[PDB]
Amino acid sequence: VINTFDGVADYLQTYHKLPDNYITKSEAQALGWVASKGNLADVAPGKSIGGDIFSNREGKLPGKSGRTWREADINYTSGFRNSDRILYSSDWLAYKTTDHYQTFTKIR
Ligand SMILES: [Zn+2]
Repeated sequence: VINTFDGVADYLQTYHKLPDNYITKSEAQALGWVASKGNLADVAPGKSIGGDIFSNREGKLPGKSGRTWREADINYTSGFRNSDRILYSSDWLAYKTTDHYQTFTKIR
């Protein structure tokens, strides 16, 4: 699976899509994923949560009309989700967060 900051970052900029080990939260729920139980690895082996729209309500990531922000989990293998996320824009900007969206730094 591609689930490293660099790996994912690089695949996105070239191919313009997340690698196939990613699924959105609603797709995972539909397969039996129960967030409170941390069972993703059981119902969707080798998948990580990724691809959902990220709000940017607190305007922490730089905006621009027509720009949409998405998120993907990084370094996830099994159990409860971690605090690692890659945030990528529709124009292929890539930012990293290791602390649950508190802070971000550019990686691409
Ligand atoms: Zn393309």
